[PDB]
Amino acid sequence: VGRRALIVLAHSERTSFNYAMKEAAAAALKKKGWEVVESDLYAMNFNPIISRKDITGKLKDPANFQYPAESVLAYKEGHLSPDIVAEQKKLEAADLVIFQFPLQWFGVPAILKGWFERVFIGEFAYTYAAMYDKGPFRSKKAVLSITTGGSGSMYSLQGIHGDMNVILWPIQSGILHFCGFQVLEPQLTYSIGHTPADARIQILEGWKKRLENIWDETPLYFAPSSLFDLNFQAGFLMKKEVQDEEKNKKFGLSVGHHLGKSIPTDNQIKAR
Amino acid sequence: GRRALIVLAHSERTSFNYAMKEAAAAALKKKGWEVVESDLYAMNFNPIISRKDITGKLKDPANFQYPAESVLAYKEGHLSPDIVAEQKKLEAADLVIFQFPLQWFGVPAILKGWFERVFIGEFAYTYAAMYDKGPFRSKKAVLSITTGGSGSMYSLQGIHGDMNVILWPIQSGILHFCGFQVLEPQLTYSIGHTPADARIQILEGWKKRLENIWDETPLYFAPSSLFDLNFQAGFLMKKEVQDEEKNKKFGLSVGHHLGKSIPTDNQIKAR
Amino acid sequence: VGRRALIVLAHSERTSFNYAMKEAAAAALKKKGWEVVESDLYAMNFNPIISRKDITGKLKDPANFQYPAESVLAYKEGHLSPDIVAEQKKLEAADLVIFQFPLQWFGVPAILKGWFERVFIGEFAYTYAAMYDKGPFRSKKAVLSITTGGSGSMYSLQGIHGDMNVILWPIQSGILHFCGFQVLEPQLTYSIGHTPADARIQILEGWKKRLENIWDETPLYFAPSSLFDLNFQAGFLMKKEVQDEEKNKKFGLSVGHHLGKSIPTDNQIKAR
Amino acid sequence: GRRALIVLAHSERTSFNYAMKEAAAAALKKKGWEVVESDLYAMNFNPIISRKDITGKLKDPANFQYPAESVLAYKEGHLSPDIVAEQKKLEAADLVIFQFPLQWFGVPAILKGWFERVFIGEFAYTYAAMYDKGPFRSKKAVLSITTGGSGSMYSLQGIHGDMNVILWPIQSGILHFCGFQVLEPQLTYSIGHTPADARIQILEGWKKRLENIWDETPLYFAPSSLFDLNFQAGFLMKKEVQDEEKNKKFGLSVGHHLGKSIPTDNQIKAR
Ligand SMILES: Cc1cc2nc3c(=O)[nH]c(=O)nc-3n(C[C@H](O)[C@H](O)[C@H](O)COP(=O)(O)OP(=O)(O)OC[C@H]3O[C@@H](n4cnc5c(N)ncnc54)[C@H](O)[C@@H]3O)c2cc1C
Ligand SMILES: Cc1cc2nc3c(=O)[nH]c(=O)nc-3n(C[C@H](O)[C@H](O)[C@H](O)COP(=O)(O)OP(=O)(O)OC[C@H]3O[C@@H](n4cnc5c(N)ncnc54)[C@H](O)[C@@H]3O)c2cc1C
Ligand SMILES: Cc1cc2nc3c(=O)[nH]c(=O)nc-3n(C[C@H](O)[C@H](O)[C@H](O)COP(=O)(O)OP(=O)(O)OC[C@H]3O[C@@H](n4cnc5c(N)ncnc54)[C@H](O)[C@@H]3O)c2cc1C
Ligand SMILES: Cc1cc2nc3c(=O)[nH]c(=O)nc-3n(C[C@H](O)[C@H](O)[C@H](O)COP(=O)(O)OP(=O)(O)OC[C@H]3O[C@@H](n4cnc5c(N)ncnc54)[C@H](O)[C@@H]3O)c2cc1C
Ligand SMILES: NC(=O)c1ccc[n+]([C@@H]2O[C@H](COP(=O)([O-])OP(=O)(O)OC[C@H]3O[C@@H](n4cnc5c(N)ncnc54)[C@H](O)[C@@H]3O)[C@@H](O)[C@H]2O)c1
Ligand SMILES: NC(=O)c1ccc[n+]([C@@H]2O[C@H](COP(=O)([O-])OP(=O)(O)OC[C@H]3O[C@@H](n4cnc5c(N)ncnc54)[C@H](O)[C@@H]3O)[C@@H](O)[C@H]2O)c1
Repeated sequence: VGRRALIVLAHSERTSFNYAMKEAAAAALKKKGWEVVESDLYAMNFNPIISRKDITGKLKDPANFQYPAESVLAYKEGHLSPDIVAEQKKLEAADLVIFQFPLQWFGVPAILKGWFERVFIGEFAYTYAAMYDKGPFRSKKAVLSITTGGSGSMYSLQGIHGDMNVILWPIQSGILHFCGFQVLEPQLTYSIGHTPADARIQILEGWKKRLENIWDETPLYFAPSSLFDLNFQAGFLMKKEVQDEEKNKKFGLSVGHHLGKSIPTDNQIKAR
Repeated sequence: GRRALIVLAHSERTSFNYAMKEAAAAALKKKGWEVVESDLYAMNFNPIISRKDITGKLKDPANFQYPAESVLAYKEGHLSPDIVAEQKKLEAADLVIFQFPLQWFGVPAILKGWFERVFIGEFAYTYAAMYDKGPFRSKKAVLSITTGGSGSMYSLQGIHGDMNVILWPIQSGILHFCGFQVLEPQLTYSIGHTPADARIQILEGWKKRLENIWDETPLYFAPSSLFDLNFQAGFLMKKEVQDEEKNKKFGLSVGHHLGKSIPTDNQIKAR
Repeated sequence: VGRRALIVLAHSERTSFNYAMKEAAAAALKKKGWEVVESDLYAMNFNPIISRKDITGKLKDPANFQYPAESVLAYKEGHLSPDIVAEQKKLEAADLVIFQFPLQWFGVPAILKGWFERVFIGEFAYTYAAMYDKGPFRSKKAVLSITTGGSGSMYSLQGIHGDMNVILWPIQSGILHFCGFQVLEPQLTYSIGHTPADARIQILEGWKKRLENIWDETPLYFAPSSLFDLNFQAGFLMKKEVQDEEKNKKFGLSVGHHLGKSIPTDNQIKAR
Repeated sequence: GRRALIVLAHSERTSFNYAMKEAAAAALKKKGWEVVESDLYAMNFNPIISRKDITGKLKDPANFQYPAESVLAYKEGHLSPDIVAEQKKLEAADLVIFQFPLQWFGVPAILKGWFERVFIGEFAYTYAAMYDKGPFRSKKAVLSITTGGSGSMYSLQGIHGDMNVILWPIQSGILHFCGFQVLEPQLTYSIGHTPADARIQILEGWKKRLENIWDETPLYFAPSSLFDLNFQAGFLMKKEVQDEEKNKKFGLSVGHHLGKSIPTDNQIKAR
C-alpha cells in the first residue's frame, strides 16, 4: 500500500526555516506515496511536563508516587492521559520518524524533551528485557533534522563548542536507539540565520531530494547489545571476551563506547 | 555570608531528589549561607518559550525570533516577570546547585525550559564573552543527578556508555558557556535500589561535601584563549596550539577530544 | 516560607462563623511565616457593579460601550479605577488566594460576584490566548471556603438539592481555573448554624491544621487545555484524536467535561 | 390578560440585551399581556444584603443573621420598600423573563443581588415547600442569556464544558427551588460576532417564540415526591426510588445525575 511517516516539529513560528523544512518533508514524502502524520508540538499546545495528571485512573501508591512505575501500569491498564495515547498511536503506525527542531542549549527544545518523557513510557517504547537494537522500534527509522545559529566550524573537532558528534550522542543513542530505532544520518543545517533566501531554497531542495530515497540509507553505527551481558548481576558490562578482542584496536566503537581511545570520525553524523 | 541558589526539578516531596535539596539547604544554612530556591514544579514554572515571554512591543511581530527579541526585552526591561525573578536569584547567587533526576540522558523538560527562558543573551552569555570569559565566571555551579540505572551501566564498558559524554552538553554547553566554574557532579546512581541505611549515608556524604564546597577545584574545560574568537578564523583552535597538542596522546576534554583519547573522567573528576 | 496570601471575605458580620474562619486562617498562616493581606469586601464597602465609572480616562467608544473591550484598554493604559487596581496589586502579590463566603443561592454572594467582575479584567486575569491551565495565575493557588445552611446530605448524589460538585463547577472551573489558578480542595462546612459549639471549635482547628501544609496539597483535576484546539476556527473543541481515545472510557474527565458519561466521584471536592 | 415581568441586567440601552428586552415587551403586549419591567441598572438597584434591608426592630442586633431577620421582617411588613416593590411585581407576574449577559458563568452581580434581597424566606420559599411544591408553582420563568463565547465552547467537548452544568445552579437552585416552572432558556451565543442580518433573525425568532410561550413544556426537574422531605431522613431520595433507578442508564437531571450519565440537554431542552 505504502509506508507511514511521523514529523515531530519543535518550533513556535510558521515563518521559521524549521517550519519550512517540515513542509518540504511532507511535500516530498506524500509525492512518493507516503502517508504523513504530524505532531506540531507548539501548534498542538502540547504539554511537556510529567505529572500525576498523566494517569487518569487509580494510582498504585498516591502517597509515594513514582512516574516510571505508575506510567507503565497506566499503559498496561489503558488509563494514560488521552493526549499521550494519541501520540503513541502515531508512533505505532509510523515507519519513519523525523524530528525537526532548532538546537537549543546543545539539546532538543524543552517541549520536544517533554514529548519524549510523556510519550516514551516503559513497555511501550522500551522494556529492560529489550534495550537498544532489540527494542520495540527496531522496525522503525528515525532522523534528526537540526538547525543551529552557530557555524559548522564551531562544532568541528577544533571548534570552540567542540565535536557535534558528542552533542548528538545523548539524543540519538540515549533516546532513539535505546528504544530500538535505527537512526539515520542527521540533517545538520548550520548557521541558518546567516544564509540568504536563495541558498535556503537550495537547502530545502537538498532535503527534499534526500527524502526520495531515505528508506534505503544505511543507519548510524551503535555497538550491538550482543557485545554486552544483558543482566543485572553482570552490571550490563561489555563481555570479558569482547574487551579482549578490543584491547588491541586503536579506535573505539562509538562516541559513548570510546573505551578510553579515539572516537570513530563522525560516528554520530555519517554511516559507514 | 555567601548566597546559594538550589534549582530542583522533581514533582514529589517524597522523593530522594527532594531529600537532597533539603539536605543541601540544611547543610549550607548551618555554615551561614543564604539559600534561595527554585522548586520548579512547586512554582508551576512555565518551560515553553513563547511571545508571551516578552511583555512589551516586539521589534518585528511578523518575523519573530526568540534570540533577538528576548535580548532586546532584557535590555529594555520588559521581560516576563517570572523570568526576571529567576534572573535576580542568579545575579545574587554565588553557588548554583541543580538537583534533578536524569531523564532520557538529560535534564527534565521543565529544567530544560528554565535554561531556555532564563538564560537570555546579554544576561547569561554574549558570544564576545563565551565560556571562561562569560558573565558568570564569578559563580560556581554543580549538578546533583540521580539515576535509575546502575553506575556500571555508565562506565566506559557499560551498555549506556561513558557518563562523561552524557554530562558534556549540560556542563560545557550550558553552564560553562555562560561562565560558570563547574564543580564535580554529585552522581547518585540506582537510588531506587539502594537500601535505606545507604541512602542515609549518601545524604550525609552530600552534607559533608557542601561544608567545603567553595574551595573545590572546578572541572577542566579548554580556555577560550586557545581559540580564535572571531568568525573569519571560524572559532578554530589557534594554529600554534594545535602544534603544541600534535604530540600529546590525550585530548583536552570530552568535546575537545581532537580525534584522540578523552582524559579519564574529564566531566566527573577535577584536576 | 516568605510567601504571601490573600483572604477575600464576603460576610457583613464580625460575629459570623465566616469571620471566625477568616481570623483562624490569618492566625494559622502568619504563625507559619506568611504575609497575609485581606479583602473584607463588606468592611471596604466594595462596589460590585460594573459601570463606565470603572474607567477613569478616555473611553474608546462612548456611544457604543462594551465593558470587556473598554476595561482591557483601561488596564493596558493604566487608567482603571483605583479601587480595582488596589485589588489587582493584592492578587499579583498573592501566592495563595482564599475565598471565605457563605453559599448564597447556590453561588457566591453578589458582592463577591461583583469583585470577580470588576477585578478579573482581560489581559490581567485571562486572555483567550492563555485560558485555563495556561492562564496568568498558573503560579497561584486558590481555595474556596464555603459555609452552607443546608446539611451535607442535601448536597449528596441523592440529596434534594443535588450534587455539590455540579454547584462548585462554575466557580472553580469557570472563574478560578479559567484564570490559571490551581484550585485546591474546597473547605465545605455544612449546616454550620445547627452545629454545636464544641464541633465548631473542632472545625476551626481542622481548618487551621490544614493551612499549615496547604501549599503541598494536590490540586483538583481539570481537563488540561492541551486536550483541546485552542483556536476559533476549530471551535475550542476537544481534539479529534482525544475524543477517539475517550470514546471507549466509562468515566468522563470532569463535571463539565462529563462527555455524556459518568462524572468522576467528587471531581470538584477531592483531588486524585 | 396575563402579566409578565422582565428583569434586565445590562447597563447599556445600545446593547443586544436591551434590544431583546424591547422585542419581548413588543411581542407580549401585542398578544394582550401586561408588561412590568425591572431594569436593574436604570433603577440603580442595590444588590448588597445588609441590615439596612430591615427598617424595623431587629430581633437580635448583636448577633445578626440575614436569613432569620429578613423572614421576620417580611411577616411583620417592615422590609425595605425597594425590596417590597419588586416582590409585588413578582406576585402579580405569571411569567418572569430574565434577560442578562452571562458574566463569569453566572448571572451579573446586580441580578445575583436582586435574588438575594428579593427572594426572602416565606415569600419565595419555605422549608415546608421546596422545589415543585414552592410558592411560585403557578408561575413560569425563562432565562434569556447572551454570551461572548461560541456555543461550541459550551458543548460536551467544548473548552468551557457543558452549558447544562452552568445553568443548573440558577434554574434548579434559584428558580425551581422557589416553585417556578422553568422554560427552555433562550441561548444567544457569540452575539458580538453575529452580522446584522442574523441578529434581526434572532430577534424575530425570540418574538415568534413568545407568542405561544405559555403552552411550552417546562424543563424536567426531579419531583420532590421522589425524596423524604424531612430532616431525620436527611432529604435523601426514597429507598424505593433508588431501587427503580438502579437499573436505568441515565440519571434524572444534571444535579441528580446519580453517578451516571446526564440526560442530554436536561437544562436546555424539555424532554
Ligand atoms: C533558547 C535558545 C537556545 C539556543 N541555543 C543554541 C545553542 O546551544 N546552539 C546553537 O547553535 N544555536 C542555539 N540557538 C539558535 C537556534 O538554533 C537558531 O535560532 C535556529 O537554528 C534557527 O532556525 P529557525 O528556523 O528558528 O530560523 P529563522 O530565523 O526562523 O529562519 C531563518 C531565515 O529563513 C527564512 N525563511 C523561512 N522559511 C523560508 C522559506 N521557505 N524560504 C526562504 N526563507 C525562509 C526566515 O524568514 C529567516 O529569515 C538557540 C536559540 C534559542 C531560542
Ligand atoms: C521520564 C523519565 C525518564 C527517565 N530516563 C532515565 C534515563 O534515561 N536514565 C536513567 O538512568 N534513569 C532515567 N530515569 C530514572 C530516574 O533517573 C530515576 O527515577 C530518579 O533518578 C530516581 O530518583 P527519585 O528522587 O525520583 O527517586 P524516588 O523513588 O523518589 O526515591 C528513591 C527512594 O528513596 C526514598 N527516600 C525519599 N526520601 C528519602 C529520605 N529523606 N531519606 C531516605 N530515603 C528517602 C524513597 O521513598 C524511595 O524509596 C527516568 C525517569 C523518568 C520519569
Ligand atoms: C441570601 C441568602 C441565600 C442563601 N442561600 C442558600 C442556599 O442557596 N443554600 C444554602 O445551603 N444556604 C443558603 N444560605 C445560607 C448560608 O449559606 C448560611 O447562613 C451561612 O453559610 C451561615 O454562615 P454564617 O457565617 O452566616 O453563620 P452564622 O449563623 O453567622 O454563624 C454560625 C454559628 O457559629 C457561631 N460562631 C461565630 N463565631 C464563632 C466562633 N469564633 N467560634 C464558635 N462559634 C462561632 C455563631 O454565633 C452561630 O451560632 C443563604 C443565605 C442567605 C443570606
Ligand atoms: C464582567 C464580564 C464577565 C463576562 N463573563 C463572561 C463569561 O464568563 N462567559 C461568556 O461567554 N461571556 C462573558 N461575558 C460576555 C457577555 O456574555 C457578552 O459580552 C454579552 O452577552 C453580549 O451581549 P451584549 O448585550 O453585551 O452585546 P453588545 O455587544 O452590546 O451588542 C451586540 C451587537 O448587536 C448590536 N445591536 C444592538 N442593538 C441591536 C438591535 N436593536 N438590533 C440589532 N443589533 C443590535 C450591537 O451594536 C452589537 O454589534 C462577560 C462580560 C463581562 C462584562
Ligand atoms: N553558538 C551560538 O549560538 C552563536 C555564537 C555566536 C554567534 N551566533 C549568531 O551569529 C551572529 C554573529 O554576528 P556577527 O556580528 O559576528 O557577524 P557575522 O558573523 O554575521 O558577519 C561577519 C562575518 O561573517 C562571515 N561571513 C561569511 N560569509 C559571509 C558573507 N557572505 N557575508 C558576510 N559575512 C560573511 C565573515 O567571517 C565575517 O567576518 C550572532 O548575532 C548570533 O545570531 C550564534
Ligand atoms: N469566557 C469568559 O470567561 C469571558 C469573560 C469575559 C468576556 N468574554 C467575552 O470574550 C470576548 C473575547 O473576544 P474573542 O477573543 O472571542 O475575539 P475574537 O478573536 O473572536 O475576534 C476576532 C475574530 O475575527 C476573526 N477574524 C478576523 N479577521 C479574520 C481573518 N482575516 N481570517 C479569519 N478569521 C478572521 C477571528 O477568527 C476571530 O473569530 C470578550 O470580548 C467578551 O465578549 C468571555
